[PDB]
Amino acid sequence: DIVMTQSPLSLPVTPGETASISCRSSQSLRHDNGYNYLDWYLQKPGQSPQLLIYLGSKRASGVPDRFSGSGSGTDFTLKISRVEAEDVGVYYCMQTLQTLMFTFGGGTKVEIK
Amino acid sequence: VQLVQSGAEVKKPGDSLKISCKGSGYKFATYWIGWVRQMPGKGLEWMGVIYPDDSDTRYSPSFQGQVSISVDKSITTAYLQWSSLKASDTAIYYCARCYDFWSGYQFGMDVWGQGTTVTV
Ligand SMILES: *[C@@H]1O[C@H](CO)[C@@H](O[C@@H]2O[C@H](CO)[C@@H](O[C@@H]3O[C@H](CO)[C@@H](O)[C@H](O)[C@@H]3O)[C@H](O)[C@H]2NC(C)=O)[C@H](O)[C@H]1NC(C)=O
Repeated sequence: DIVMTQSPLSLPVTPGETASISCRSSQSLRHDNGYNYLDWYLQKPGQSPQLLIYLGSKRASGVPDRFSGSGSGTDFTLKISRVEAEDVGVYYCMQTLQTLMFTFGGGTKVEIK
Repeated sequence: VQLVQSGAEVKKPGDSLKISCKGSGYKFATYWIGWVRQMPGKGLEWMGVIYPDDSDTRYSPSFQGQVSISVDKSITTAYLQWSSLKASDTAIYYCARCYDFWSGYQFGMDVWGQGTTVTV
């Protein structure tokens, strides 16, 4: 169901500071095979969206280790300690309903102070 | 482990269409080709997915029958092949190595193309 949480949207932020992102909706989001599926990704200007994976965010690639997360229930977490000046990108989390439904995070992106 | 697509397709409305995305250096037959939309001034939205090995296809209920895609195992290439054009198709599009069938993972998508711009 629906366009899920942006949480936060976007505000001017100063380099090297701290932020986080929260993925939630009314949907049950954790099948009985007991991993949670929340399906994060991120993208710079100039395209190529980036693996931040199912488990309330996770990854298995050389994408900078300033990005990491976990969670429970319907309500899941990814963290941006050291908001580096290059990451003028957009953060997204993705559905779970197979051939049904067609939904992603509401356009959360960096702005600068 | 790489991908390539056609360039921008700028034209007037109505005409029949195709655009291609080719995978290379990787086992193209054996991971699905999933897709995404971005119109000018818009976020992201999901179109569908197709399996290269046998063309099993799960088009999104938001697009089903308003779209067609296919794939060839031999030239490692898949394509949108739409029967006309629409003002509302005017967008940047995408292709990827897909979700599900990972021995575990749902998200999976970790190999990606350069993008294409269909435009009325
Ligand atoms: C095989 O299936 C079982 C049964 O579902 C899986 O068990 C699940 O294991 C995960 C840990 O990887 C548990 O995650 C935790 O969930 C709680 C909320 O329940 C949350 O507070 C924690 O942060 C964490 O996410 C999960 O509880 C558990 N089962 C269920 C039903 O949720 C198991 O992981 C699978 N085994 C393998 C090897 O794949």
